[PDB]
Amino acid sequence: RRCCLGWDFSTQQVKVVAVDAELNVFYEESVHFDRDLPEFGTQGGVHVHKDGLTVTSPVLMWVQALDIILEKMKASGFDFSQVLALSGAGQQHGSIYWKAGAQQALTSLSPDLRLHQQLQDCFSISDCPVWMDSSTTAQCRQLEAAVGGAQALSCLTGSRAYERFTGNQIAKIYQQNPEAYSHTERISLVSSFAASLFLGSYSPIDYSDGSGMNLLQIQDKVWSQACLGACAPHLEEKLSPPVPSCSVVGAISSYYVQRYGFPPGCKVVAFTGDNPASLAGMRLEEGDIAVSLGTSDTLFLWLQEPMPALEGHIFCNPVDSQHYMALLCFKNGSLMREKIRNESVSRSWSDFSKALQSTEMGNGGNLGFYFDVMEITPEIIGRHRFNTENHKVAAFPGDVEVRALIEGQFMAKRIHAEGLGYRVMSKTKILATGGASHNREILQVLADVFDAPVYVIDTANSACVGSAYRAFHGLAGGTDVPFSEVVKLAPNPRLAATPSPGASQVYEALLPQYAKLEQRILSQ
Ligand SMILES: O=C(CO)[C@@H](O)[C@H](O)CF
Repeated sequence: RRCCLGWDFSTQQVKVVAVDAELNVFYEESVHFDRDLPEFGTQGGVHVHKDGLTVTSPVLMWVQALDIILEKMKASGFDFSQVLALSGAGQQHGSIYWKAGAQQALTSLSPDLRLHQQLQDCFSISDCPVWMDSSTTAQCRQLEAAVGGAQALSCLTGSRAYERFTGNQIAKIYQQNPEAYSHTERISLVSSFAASLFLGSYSPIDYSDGSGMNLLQIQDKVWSQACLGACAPHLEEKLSPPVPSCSVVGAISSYYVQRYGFPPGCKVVAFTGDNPASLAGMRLEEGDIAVSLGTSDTLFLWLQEPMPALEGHIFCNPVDSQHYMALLCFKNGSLMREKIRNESVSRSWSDFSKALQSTEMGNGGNLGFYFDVMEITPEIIGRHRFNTENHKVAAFPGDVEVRALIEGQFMAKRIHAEGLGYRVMSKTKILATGGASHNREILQVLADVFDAPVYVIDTANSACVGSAYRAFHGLAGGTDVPFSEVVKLAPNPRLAATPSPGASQVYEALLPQYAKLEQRILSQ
């Protein structure tokens, strides 16, 4: 049983899966930060600072967690001699600042000691900013002004300036702690930091996670000189050139060979971000989209031809370096669905389903926008309801309300995805995951709106699994072969719904009416 390992250096834990060559997951293990390393005093794996905006994690907690998990695997009897290759994912945006002289410690690791003990003094910043940090608003505004505005930055990097994006965090560290910045020889993302631990030398950053920094020119796949210069000095030499995601960055360090019994030929495939790795785990191809339903709803799009905007995030594609992917986040998700269920259908998901069954596609032309909290895609708040003559109304009947919510939420996902360059194709598959993916009637509206089949998939280990798939892709030929042909044998998702007859005719007319009403609300 030969295998690849798929790692996930996440906010709350370090996780690993072992996938065999038939692409079956046969082993999983994890180390949970608060529970297993309580000495760091984290909550949710992070430290929220007094200001309520600065959010960090101690770098050495992530190092120590890797030591614990490898020893936990050993103690369970995991056969490391069977590992042909490995890759992994990192929580996006988060950064590691390596102190001058740290690569000498990485390259001289002794198998008799743990990583934590040997890399103890290798970091110029002990508390790493993570994806939850929102303390860099001034750096965001300065970065945008320096390059010609929010739209100019997005065209260049796939996103306007976001507080959590790495370049804004590097700028804040350079401004507030210039001494630590001057003593930093290398800056890694969580993904490339974790790859560096397995190599025993610095890994480059990949194109895909490299796209979550407001630094990489996504088109030319080179660092933007204007973005680098607007954040901190000598930054390019600290980052090193970025590489295609399907790159063998080196063999595993002899440290792991001697300490754990990994074979010396075990290959380390470039790590990537957790969202890009989940896209690989979900096996999205051209024309596909995944809908992650939850407290926030997240759209994962494949993009051949990107159109960066003031909303969403375009990244270089992890499984096809010539194309792209995008994330679109919706703040009004499951709480909004639960509130409408409670108000209109007697707190019953069954009556919620029956309201969708008992109403026609297009809802008689009744359209609704439901934003009890300020929405981000787009920036609107309030509930806004319109009847078949496009007149604003105060309320709908209960059943109409349920369909207006579900049908509007899915039409918005389609409209905002097309704003970034996405187009439904004859090959299109829609993948759905999360709480609301357990409701057939909700998934039917989704199938009708996009005029494409919907499949349900469990994604709890999507980043791990996607990483093991990418490791297998590197062994099966890398850039010489399509990722999709390597993973064709992986488990297929179950088909949940297919568009009803006439759905295309209904939504071809209704989608432009919904988009016009959205623009009407934004302007007024
Ligand atoms: O900030 C995010 C995406 O831009 C998150 O999904 C982090 O990757 C979670 F770790």
